[PDB]
Amino acid sequence: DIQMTQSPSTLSASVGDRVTITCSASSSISYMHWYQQKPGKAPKLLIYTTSNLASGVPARFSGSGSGTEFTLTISSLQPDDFATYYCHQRSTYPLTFGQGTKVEVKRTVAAPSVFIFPPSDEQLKSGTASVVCLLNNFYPREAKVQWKVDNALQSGNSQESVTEQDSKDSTYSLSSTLTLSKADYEKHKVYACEVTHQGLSSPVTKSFNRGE
Amino acid sequence: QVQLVQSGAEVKKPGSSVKVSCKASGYTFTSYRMHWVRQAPGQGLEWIGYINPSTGYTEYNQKFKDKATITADESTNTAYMELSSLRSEDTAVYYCARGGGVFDYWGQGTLVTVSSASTKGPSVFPLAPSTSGGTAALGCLVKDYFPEPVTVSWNSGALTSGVHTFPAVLQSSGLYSLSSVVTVPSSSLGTQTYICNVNHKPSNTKVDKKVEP
Amino acid sequence: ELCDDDPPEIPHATFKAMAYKEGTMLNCECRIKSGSLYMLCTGNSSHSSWDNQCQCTSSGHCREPPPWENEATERIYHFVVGQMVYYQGYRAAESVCKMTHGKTRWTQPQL
Repeated sequence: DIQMTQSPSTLSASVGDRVTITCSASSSISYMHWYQQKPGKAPKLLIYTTSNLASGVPARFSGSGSGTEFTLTISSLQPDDFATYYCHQRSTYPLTFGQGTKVEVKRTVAAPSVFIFPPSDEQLKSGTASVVCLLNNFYPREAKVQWKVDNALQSGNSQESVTEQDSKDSTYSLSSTLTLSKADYEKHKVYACEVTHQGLSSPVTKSFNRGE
Repeated sequence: QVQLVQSGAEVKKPGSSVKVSCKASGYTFTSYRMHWVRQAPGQGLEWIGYINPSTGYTEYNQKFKDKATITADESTNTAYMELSSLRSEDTAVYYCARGGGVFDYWGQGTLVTVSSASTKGPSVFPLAPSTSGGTAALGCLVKDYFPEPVTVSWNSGALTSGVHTFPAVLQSSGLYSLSSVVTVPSSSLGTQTYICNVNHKPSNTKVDKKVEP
Repeated sequence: ELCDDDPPEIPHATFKAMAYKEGTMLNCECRIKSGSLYMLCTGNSSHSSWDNQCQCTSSGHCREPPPWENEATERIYHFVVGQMVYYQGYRAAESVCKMTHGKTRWTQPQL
């Protein structure tokens, strides 16, 4: 098996920048091929035999390389160019693809709003209860969330969920859910959600008392 | 022009077997090989193997040797691919791609989901928001359902301002859960009504919950 | 460099190859059980060899490898771009594999 290593894994850039992805082969190879993929679609061929443009591809794409080190470039990023890219080899069996490189829109730094939700009472009769913490319209993606129960660290009971970059303001939104049982929930008073993010000068906290 | 159409999505029980179709047009069928490829969630792209409709001969990689069997027939212009003993690790999207060189013409894709669970309706709980100064938020929580997808709306699609609906997350129990949210001015909570409209086709379930302070 | 298409078929004729280009592959069949995969032609400008010899149990260019233990009636090869094959009746002719627009096909040997 000939395996390949792409870099970087994730690239944040602006319209009008210059772009450069790299694919590293474990062995010496003759040619390298490239694809483009958007969510919900099959891969589209972009550049074949290391540098030739496929039909329908705009002049701003290209590639180069030899031996084990191949690379592709974009001279000026357009809005349509935001997606995921893969390298590909076919000089021996088995056929193998690259891991991938994701190109996201670089925006201006925006700190989140934070919101807290206690578990519903209809939910409480089920014997299991869930606590929700919301992070609203933020950038960059790097957001760290930790649960506090009477000023105590917690682990292995929470699951977070992230939306896709909003196609209109380039922001993200996150949702961290803490799931427990009824008995152990009625045992503590102060529940806190402490949020850390670049655009926050100091870590912000939202809390509430169990009984009213 | 050249177009290859694949069969619909499938949900399978562990240890079973499924067979996928790919019908072809816009070219002469037996002059080209057909390849198969799968894309696991998060994971990259992986090549299974090919068939030649003239001969019937197959080649595979040292992974899916005893897991897949490519098949075809010139009489009806379709290629097949059967998966043998299904595990949860087999869950992915499966593409047919035409041969003859570098890959260029692909099919739509086919989803195969493998788990032990069975059809299950959702359970809907509200998330209560402060009618003096500042901005408030509220939403619905949808939990314990299988399989996907599920759709959420607010006031029959009347408002779309500041609405977020997150992706579903699989739990250690093996079923799905997600929550939808919206942000509104606090001076509204007095005189405004907010209803979320959840729907689930696989079980024919339509419930709409009203939220309030 | 690896052809996807198989060699054509001329009504009345035979095709074979002698010179195997660096890249060519053969899978051993017999019966098989060993920890092996393919035979692979490899080399520089000096010489070229075959990398992975095959065993079986019970229950510029490189020449054709020496016969093993339990060969079948037919042995299949995986050719590469550049490869050339040569094609009960008289005629009054060679097939080559070429790649242009990312597409590989054996040229029709005008008999």
